[PDB]
Amino acid sequence: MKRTYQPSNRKRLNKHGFRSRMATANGRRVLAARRAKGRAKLTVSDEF
Amino acid sequence: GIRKLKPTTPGQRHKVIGAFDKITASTPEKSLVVGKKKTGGRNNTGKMTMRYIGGGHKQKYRFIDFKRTKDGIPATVKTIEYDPNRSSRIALLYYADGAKAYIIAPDGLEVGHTVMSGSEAAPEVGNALPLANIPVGTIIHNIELRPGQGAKMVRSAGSFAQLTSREGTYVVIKMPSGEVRRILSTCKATIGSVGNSDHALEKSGKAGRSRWLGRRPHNRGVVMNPVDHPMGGGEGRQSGGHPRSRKGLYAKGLKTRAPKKHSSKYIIERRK
RNA sequence: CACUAGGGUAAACCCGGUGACUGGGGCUAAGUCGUAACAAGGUAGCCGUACCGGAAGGUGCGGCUGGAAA
RNA sequence: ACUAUAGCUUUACAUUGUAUUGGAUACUAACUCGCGGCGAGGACAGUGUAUGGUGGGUAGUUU
RNA sequence: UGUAGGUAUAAGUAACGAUAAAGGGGGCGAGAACCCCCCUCGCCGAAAGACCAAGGUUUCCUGAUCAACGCUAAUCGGAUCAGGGUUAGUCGGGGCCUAAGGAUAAGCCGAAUGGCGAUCCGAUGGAAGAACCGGUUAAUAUUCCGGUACUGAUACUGGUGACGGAGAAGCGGGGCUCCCAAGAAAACCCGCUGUUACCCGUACCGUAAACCGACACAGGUGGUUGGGUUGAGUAUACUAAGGCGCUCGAGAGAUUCGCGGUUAAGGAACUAGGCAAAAUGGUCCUGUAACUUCGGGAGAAAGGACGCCUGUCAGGCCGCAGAAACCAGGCCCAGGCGACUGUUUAACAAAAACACAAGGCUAUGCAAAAAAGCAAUUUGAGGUAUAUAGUCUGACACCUGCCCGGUGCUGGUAAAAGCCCCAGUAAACGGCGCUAAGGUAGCGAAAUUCCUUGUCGGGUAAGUUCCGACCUGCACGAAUGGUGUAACGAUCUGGGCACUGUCUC
RNA sequence: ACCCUUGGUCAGGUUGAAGGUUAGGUAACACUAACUGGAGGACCGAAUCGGUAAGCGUUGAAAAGCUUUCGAAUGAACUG
Ligand SMILES: [K+]
Ligand SMILES: [K+]
Ligand SMILES: [K+]
Ligand SMILES: [K+]
Ligand SMILES: [K+]
Ligand SMILES: [K+]
Ligand SMILES: [K+]
Ligand SMILES: [K+]
Ligand SMILES: [K+]
Ligand SMILES: [Mg+2]
Ligand SMILES: [Mg+2]
Ligand SMILES: [Mg+2]
Ligand SMILES: [Mg+2]
Ligand SMILES: [Mg+2]
Ligand SMILES: [Mg+2]
Ligand SMILES: [Mg+2]
Ligand SMILES: [Mg+2]
Ligand SMILES: [Mg+2]
Ligand SMILES: [Mg+2]
Ligand SMILES: [Mg+2]
Ligand SMILES: [Mg+2]
Ligand SMILES: [Mg+2]
Ligand SMILES: [Mg+2]
Ligand SMILES: [Mg+2]
Ligand SMILES: [Mg+2]
Ligand SMILES: [Mg+2]
Ligand SMILES: [Mg+2]
Ligand SMILES: [Mg+2]
Ligand SMILES: [Mg+2]
Ligand SMILES: [Mg+2]
Ligand SMILES: [Mg+2]
Ligand SMILES: [Mg+2]
Ligand SMILES: [Mg+2]
Ligand SMILES: [Mg+2]
Ligand SMILES: [Mg+2]
Ligand SMILES: [Mg+2]
Ligand SMILES: [Mg+2]
Ligand SMILES: [Mg+2]
Ligand SMILES: [Mg+2]
Ligand SMILES: [Mg+2]
Ligand SMILES: [Mg+2]
Ligand SMILES: [Mg+2]
Ligand SMILES: [Mg+2]
Ligand SMILES: [Mg+2]
Ligand SMILES: [Mg+2]
Ligand SMILES: [Mg+2]
Ligand code: NA
Ligand code: NA
Ligand code: NA
Repeated sequence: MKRTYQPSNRKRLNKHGFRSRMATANGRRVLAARRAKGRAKLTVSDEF
Repeated sequence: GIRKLKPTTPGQRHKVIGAFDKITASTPEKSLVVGKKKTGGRNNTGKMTMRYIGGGHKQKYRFIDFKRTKDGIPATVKTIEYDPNRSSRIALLYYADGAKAYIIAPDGLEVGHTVMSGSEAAPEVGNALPLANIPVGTIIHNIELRPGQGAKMVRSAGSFAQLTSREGTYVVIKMPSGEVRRILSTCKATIGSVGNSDHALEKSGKAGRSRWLGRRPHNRGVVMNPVDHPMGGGEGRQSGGHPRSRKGLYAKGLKTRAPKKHSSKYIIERRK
């Protein structure tokens, strides 16, 4: 059967990418919280 | 005219469509058309503000000259054409100046005729005149509300209005709805009634034709749950109480025109 | 091996019968309810058509005199 | 059911002026709308404050 | 039913993941059912063969290794380690253009954060400036090489673009026609002899053991191609090319289960119910009823022929059987509901529920009513009363009675609304027993009837179900529509024929 | 789930609407017969989409499947 995750790199970057996060005040809030926690993977842009 | 379909299928048993007997051309004028995008009833925030809209055949918009400001320039009627955007047909005009325009096709206007706009124009079918220049008792359509703003009033297929009398700066006009009201005598109107009066005799026959025309199914309120509609709920069928909308607005005889609207000073008799 | 009377099969037709139940009609008496027509029969009568009434009937529209009174 | 409330509606004050004959009529200059200054309205309308109605549309609860 | 770690019990038990299948001979090795080579056998073959895209990311090739991983072992591997491997002026992309949408300018709105708002961004579309043939690697090739070519740079304001659907057609030897539901934008493009050729991708998997499903998982995954015989066919059966035998085996052949085959005589006696199975099935030629909205019903039903050889449909030949296997409608009579094709409870309900074409009522004269939003603004609609919106009814036919009393709806205080009163409105909600009116037509033991298996008739040997009637309708009834209705239904329900392991058993 | 923009897909067979032409017919239209035509939320049926009925599975191969059967299959279709 069809499962919930149907991968698309363009959609992944458009939805959760670094520039998508920086475009909004709440996205920058997410980035600041992740930096404060010390995540090695800031966004899905860091992954490969 | 109309064409009644023979009952070869159940979806065609009750189908009546137009005969398309007035159309003289099949291709629109390229410089006067543009592709039109659809809304699903969604506004600029993306939320569906109007229901039962969606899909349908792709359409192109035709530029209709509702203003007719080329006063004194004669024009020749070239073609009568189908317009997907309105119930009436449209007419292509060639001005002696070399311009082109589309107008609402009045009843009785034939390919090869001449039309004109402005005060000096003869009051013939298809001509656009200020109401001060139209003889009293003439059947008219495409009536301006403010001078220079373009025709707004009588535009649907088969509809017409009548100039009953004039009273100085205002004339008195009887509307398709039966309202009698005063219109500034500097506003423009076109002589004749809108064509395609057999448009009201057409029957879709099946649900697919409504889908082609771009309508989506409409659900009754009594077959919903109370959380969705005030008229929903109950075990088995129930009447739903007093008819009202999702926001509780009564649907039988409650008036919604603003009681202090200024235009009511120009409305002599009312009828809806 | 054809030909065929006769046999079986199916259908469909025609001719008859019977059937829970359900409708007119004729005749005889006269129980019941009214008085529609015959006199201008007490709202002149009748013809066609439509609607309606426990029933004769009533009313609308057009027609006729096979109607008085005038 | 109790109590509120969005919305709708009424009136007063502000925005808000002039003249005639007060209670209406008229005016244009506030204000509103249309066409590209001109036209159409007009002290109304809309908006703010206050106020009386209405209000399972929404909410908090009781039973 | 406390938490972490460790170890037990069930137990050497369930299970080792599609019943497409394996046998032998050699090789290598300490070790072989499984690795390598050969022969034979079997499976797919509109695929289980060959390609493009998404997605993955070195899984590709070679040498070492067999600890762990591989549902067994392994000398093998998509495993571990190391080395190697992807070559473009012409292929794909990007560079150029715009769609939905997004970000913005001038401006608008707004406690803040901000929300809007026409140029720019943005392909899934439009342009691209431009080839093939052959050979070659362990692993790349239109990229490397040999020919053959071509393309781009460089030094001597009206037209096009630019657009739909459907159908015909060009042993022996493209346009055309028809139709209504009327079929993007912008760039662009028209008219008015050398010397060079940049950047990114290129391996490998890709109906899958490499993607999405925790797995080397019987599922899901867009596009192209897809030989021969048979056929109407891309169905079906067999089979080339190519690819596979599905990563546990060997014996044995109890009970029992799963998937299949046959069955005397009977033939629905089974069961809630013919559930399941059986039966029907092709082409051509005859022949087709009630009813009907005149289209249908209809492939109704019911019959006949069919192979091979010879001769211009007849004569002959063979078999139990000539539609030959595979493939391939069961039919009829009569009811309820819903006109019909559709939609729905992803994962126990597909229906009589929803929708529907169509009817009515009500609102709305245009900054329309109405819907979102604090607002700006947007939808409605760039439509204009033959239009838009709210609401009920639900094709069609014949129709749709009485009530305005009740409840809704419409009219005529702070510093006038209302309320009253009167009038109206039932295809408004609602009612149809002292009253506002006391149920018209049509139906009726009904998807409604408690009593109740009501009573009578039919059907059966026997009928609480079914069909036709009756009417004291517990408690039908006219747009929360009444009564019918051809056609339609993986609907509910009754009776027949065919047929049968459903049953006697 | 619904919508918006831009693309793609639907073997094969059957039926035979409008319209047209030709004969008759009429004052003229109508109207009859043949040929043609190829419409349709039309029919049968692969791909495909869905999920009727039964069997199986129920520490499953699968946190919803498989086999047979069955609905739709030019459209209110399916799909990137
Ligand atoms: K509806
Ligand atoms: K409610
Ligand atoms: K006469
Ligand atoms: K316990
Ligand atoms: K390759
Ligand atoms: K037997
Ligand atoms: K029995
Ligand atoms: K019954
Ligand atoms: K698919
Ligand atoms: Mg419900
Ligand atoms: Mg009830
Ligand atoms: Mg008498
Ligand atoms: Mg008398
Ligand atoms: Mg009477
Ligand atoms: Mg509450
Ligand atoms: Mg609390
Ligand atoms: Mg426990
Ligand atoms: Mg045990
Ligand atoms: Mg297991
Ligand atoms: Mg076992
Ligand atoms: Mg393959
Ligand atoms: Mg390898
Ligand atoms: Mg090795
Ligand atoms: Mg092992
Ligand atoms: Mg390796
Ligand atoms: Mg651009
Ligand atoms: Mg290769
Ligand atoms: Mg798999
Ligand atoms: Mg193909
Ligand atoms: Mg083939
Ligand atoms: Mg096949
Ligand atoms: Mg037997
Ligand atoms: Mg029994
Ligand atoms: Mg069965
Ligand atoms: Mg149905
Ligand atoms: Mg259906
Ligand atoms: Mg379910
Ligand atoms: Mg189900
Ligand atoms: Mg209904
Ligand atoms: Mg109904
Ligand atoms: Mg029974
Ligand atoms: Mg009965
Ligand atoms: Mg009713
Ligand atoms: Mg169909
Ligand atoms: Mg299929
Ligand atoms: Mg089919
Ligand atoms: Na590929
Ligand atoms: Na890739
Ligand atoms: Na059977």
